[PDB]
Amino acid sequence: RTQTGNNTTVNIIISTVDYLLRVQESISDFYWYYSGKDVIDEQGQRNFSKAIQVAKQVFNTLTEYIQGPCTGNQQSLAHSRLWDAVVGFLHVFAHMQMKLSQDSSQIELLKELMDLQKDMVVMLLSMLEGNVVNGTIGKQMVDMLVESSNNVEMILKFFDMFLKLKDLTSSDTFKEYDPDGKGVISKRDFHKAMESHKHYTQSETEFLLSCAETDENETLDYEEFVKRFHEPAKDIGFNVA
Repeated sequence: RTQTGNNTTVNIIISTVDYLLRVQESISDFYWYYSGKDVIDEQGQRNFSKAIQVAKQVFNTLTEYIQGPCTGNQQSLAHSRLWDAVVGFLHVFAHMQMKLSQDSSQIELLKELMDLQKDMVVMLLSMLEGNVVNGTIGKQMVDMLVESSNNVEMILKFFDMFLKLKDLTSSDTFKEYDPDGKGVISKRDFHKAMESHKHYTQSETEFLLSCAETDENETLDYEEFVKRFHEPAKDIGFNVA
């Protein structure tokens, strides 16, 4: 951050944030390109993967900068342009989590993207390390959250839904719908089990049905379904909480 001995000092910590802001804008523009299109081709799915990997590495670098309660770097990031990058990634996550999850051909992209979300939340926690009551970093982060309230609301609804999925699958109704251990459960069976759950609204029901993938036998593997959707939901939700 500060080369004390040198005559001229360059803030590598802030240059990292500048590159993060540029790669965020690139990812956001590429998302805006693919949002209208129903399907993402192989080339686009590869470009997303490479960009997400780069952003993940940058987030890890920033986390390594700010951990070890390095207060100077914490304040530098707090007053830098990090907040715009984070608020853009929040929008990207909030909309891609509902776009990709519907289609079963971008599960790997969804995994990479929710890993990027985990790293961003980890960086936010590392910023919040060594906090004080009524701190400036807390003020900045709450202002960011207020700005991105809609995106965080959508993300939190997504996580609450896929965390209640576990209780739904642990319900006795589902246990008697699947007395045997195969678990390969029909689409209508899952739909009526959800209707019996009484914890899922109508819109939640259509979203689960859309995100639910079935074979030609019209029967679904709930074990793998709940794995894929619950486990990232669980860990990212824990970090957000």
